[PDB]
Amino acid sequence: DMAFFDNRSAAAAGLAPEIVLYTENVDLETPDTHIVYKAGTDDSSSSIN
Amino acid sequence: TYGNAPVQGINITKDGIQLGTDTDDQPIYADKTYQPEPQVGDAEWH
Repeated sequence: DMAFFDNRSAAAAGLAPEIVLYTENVDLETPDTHIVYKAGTDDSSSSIN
Repeated sequence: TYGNAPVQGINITKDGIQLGTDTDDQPIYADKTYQPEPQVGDAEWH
């Protein structure tokens, strides 16, 4: 799905996309590396992660 | 002074940087003779 963005500082009356991101779920794997630091036990997508 | 201060604290008062907390819930300040340690810092870029 596409996600559109404008500057946080843009005028609300003249909003239009400056960036579009094509967002997707994929089958993400790490066949040959492992996590050596994360902040806690949670492995969900999150700001800290 | 010039440099950087890498050890993040819970707070800073006249007793120095608070590094932790008691089982009595009271602040634990750095022991100045060895804390804060120059080798320690935030563990991620974020």
